[PDB]
Amino acid sequence: ILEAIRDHQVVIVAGETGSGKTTQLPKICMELGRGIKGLIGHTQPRRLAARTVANRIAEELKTEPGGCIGYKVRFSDHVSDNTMVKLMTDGILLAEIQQDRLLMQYDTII
RNA sequence: AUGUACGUCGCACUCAAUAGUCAGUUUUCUGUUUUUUUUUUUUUUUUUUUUUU
Repeated sequence: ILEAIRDHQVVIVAGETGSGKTTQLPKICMELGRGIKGLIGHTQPRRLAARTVANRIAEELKTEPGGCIGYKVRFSDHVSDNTMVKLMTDGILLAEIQQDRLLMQYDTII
């Protein structure tokens, strides 16, 4: 899956219940070279689905939430300037449509 | 002046009684009194689900 993103502009990964693609796909992005020039967006259907996995990537990468791996849901802007991973639900990115139409804030959206 | 005239009669009530004509299969329901009032205005009733500068 690390090889598919460098060769294709849209990659689709289908996972099962115990797959873990929710927890390792942002880790693939920073390995490829993303995260620096733009933020790594990860769209989730629920905030508690988005919040729980946002603390998970920080704990797996031995950092704290709100720093490099931060989550932005309704007014819970735990985002610093040193961030690369930006967890957010489908409504948050839809709320950022009017602010940024071209989505110049990111480089990889999940 | 003289002489001159008299006798019998009838009526009523009535009036009865008569020609011929034989027969009609068996069985059945229908039937009685009594408490009487016929009618009493009604109520609020349940839940997949999930995301937004």
